[PDB]
Amino acid sequence: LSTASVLAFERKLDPSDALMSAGAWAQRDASQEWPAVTVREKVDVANLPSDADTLKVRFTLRVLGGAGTPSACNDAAYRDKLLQTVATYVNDQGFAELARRYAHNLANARFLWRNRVGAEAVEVRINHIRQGEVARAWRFDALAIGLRDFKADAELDALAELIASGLSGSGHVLLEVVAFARIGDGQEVFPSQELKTLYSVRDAAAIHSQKIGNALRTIDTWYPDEDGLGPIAVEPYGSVTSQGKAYRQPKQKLDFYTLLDNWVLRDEAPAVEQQHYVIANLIRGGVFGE
Amino acid sequence: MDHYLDIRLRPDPEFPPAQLMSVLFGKLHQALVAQGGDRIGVSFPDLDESRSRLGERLRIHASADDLRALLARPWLEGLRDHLQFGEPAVVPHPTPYRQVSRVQAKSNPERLRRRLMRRHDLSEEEARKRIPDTVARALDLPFVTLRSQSTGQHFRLFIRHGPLQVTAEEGGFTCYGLSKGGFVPWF
Repeated sequence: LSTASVLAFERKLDPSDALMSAGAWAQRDASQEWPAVTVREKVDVANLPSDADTLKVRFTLRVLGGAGTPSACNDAAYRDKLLQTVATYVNDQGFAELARRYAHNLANARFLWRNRVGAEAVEVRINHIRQGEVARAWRFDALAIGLRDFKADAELDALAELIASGLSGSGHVLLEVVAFARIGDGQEVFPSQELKTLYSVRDAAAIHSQKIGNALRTIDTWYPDEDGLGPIAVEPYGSVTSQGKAYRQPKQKLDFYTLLDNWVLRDEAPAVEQQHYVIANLIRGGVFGE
Repeated sequence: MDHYLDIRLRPDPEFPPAQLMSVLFGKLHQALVAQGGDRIGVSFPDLDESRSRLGERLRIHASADDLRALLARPWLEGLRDHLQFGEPAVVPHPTPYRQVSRVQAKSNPERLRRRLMRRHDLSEEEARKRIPDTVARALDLPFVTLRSQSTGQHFRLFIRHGPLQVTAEEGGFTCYGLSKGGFVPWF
């Protein structure tokens, strides 16, 4: 029972572009009508309006579900085996751990790459849009919440439960995340550079969807060796661009491909950490096989 | 400096080491000059000329009362998430003599020609001929990448490290940490 030369898994939890604007903390109560920040030239640079001390970022998130369900598979036996393994894993334990990690990541400002640097107050607001109506909202503090430590909270647990349900396919889930970071008047934002050209949509600065989903998927915390760096964006071969080092090398047994091949062909269930990493990769999706 | 504060920049995936160190130094700059104090200075203990880096940690040499308000200040704090910071510890009695300073110069002939023509009211050709190709000079030492309103891309930071000496002359330092003409404790 060999593998399929063609294998692909559609990504799940795919967010959209994040629009950016500027305003004052006093106007946080009614963000409506906040003027946007337009890119300007000096290279290209983007600065907040003449009188604006707080930056605002708004992005939506959808939960499709069926992570384990493969999109395309050459062999039927492999697809059935994968679906069976996924059902068994879900029955044994639910995705509540991944959902909890995602909830913490969304609550904190880990997503912001350069905007978080030099932020005195970062307030995140995650709403829930169901049938076009805001069913339930949540407001957290990225600064108060530990960046390198995971703490339990009623709101975080509720969000993790909602995410787990959406992933399991209970119902459509839409979450509108809006962050407000205090930087300073006339400060310089660090939007996503384009191939100096700054990324701008509708004459408004924004961050790439993939660039946001990369940080949002920082669920890989089971690496063999930890130097205190913290969570690393889930990527094959545990590659890191900034650090320039790739953890979880293929020589070891922690490799995603090796773990999946063993747990599929030999039915060898690896440690809970390895299983979590494998499920995270399957949720993120990609191209495997040949 | 009766109290030494060691700020160790913890590795982070979201930001690179150069950008992280640059942001830390910039944030500390406003947290010290604006905060006041008679002597404010920092040194790079990890400084190495092989990698041409600025070091993975910094040591701020200041008095006890000065550090009491410096660490307590919100501006100098709040970055404990990406940086591991401890408490003041008495520095060892033996210390070397080193003075860290900054070099201020312009490497663009156009800026010099403009500055010259804007004083004596000269012509364009008069300012161009007066600025030769031998007036462009810059430090070749390791310069960290700092991106700010000065330059869109990463701008070099000119940092001069004083040679190790025996006699160490202390004294009041600059507001931004520039060399005031005296060495600092090396330990």
